[PDB]
Amino acid sequence: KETAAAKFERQHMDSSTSAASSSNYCNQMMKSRNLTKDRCKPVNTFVHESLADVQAVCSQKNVACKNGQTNCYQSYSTMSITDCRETGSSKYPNCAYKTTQANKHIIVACEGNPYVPVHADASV
Repeated sequence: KETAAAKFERQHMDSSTSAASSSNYCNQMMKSRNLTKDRCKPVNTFVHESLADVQAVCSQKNVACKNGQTNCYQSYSTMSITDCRETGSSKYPNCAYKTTQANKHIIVACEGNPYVPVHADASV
């Protein structure tokens, strides 16, 4: 089994690129990060910042999570991110995604020791 921290890293970290400069970015990333196995993950965000920068959010602005829990944090600064969302033409195993690059504040849920991100709770 994958640890919560490791899963967050695989699903949401992409520090190798400063931004998604192609419409095929999501199709490639969703496939390579294994998010289209057995089924197409409907929505998923990738953050283009260092892992250290994202982990640091766990000690930044404490905010409520969508579910009401209180272990969520909002990044003080905006970050380069790419949102991936299935398109109408998407049909597993032939998943299709729209790539939307943007700069926004990320919101993550943190847990453990070390206290690190374990869930992506949107972005502002």
